[PDB]
Amino acid sequence: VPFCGHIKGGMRPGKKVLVMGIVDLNPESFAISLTCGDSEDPPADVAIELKAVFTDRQLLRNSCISGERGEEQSAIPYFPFIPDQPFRVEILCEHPRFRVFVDGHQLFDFYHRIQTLSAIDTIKINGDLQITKL
Repeated sequence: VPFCGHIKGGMRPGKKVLVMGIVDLNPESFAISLTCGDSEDPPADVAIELKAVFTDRQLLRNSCISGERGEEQSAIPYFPFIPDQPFRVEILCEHPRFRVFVDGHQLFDFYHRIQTLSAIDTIKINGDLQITKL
């Protein structure tokens, strides 16, 4: 059962989504996604999915439109999440892309695949973490 939070008005240039939480002691993974609506059984389209996989220390990004996954991106300077450690994730919506910050610094960009930004009105979170803010 994933957490779903509504984002009134959806995304738009300049809007920033903030997620703060604490990684579990022996995490396997977690995901933070912005989606269109919060439907689960017909999964709602995912504009951007941030998936932290601890075994490989990878932070994978992708989208899902009509069930089709896009190109998976993984390039990062370092894996920012540490077991049992607090983290801050901020997703800034810019015209051509989302710019993602972790603990206050830009880590990567994710260019828009789902073009109607206002339809991206849901934040979905699930996995091995405890959400503390937003």
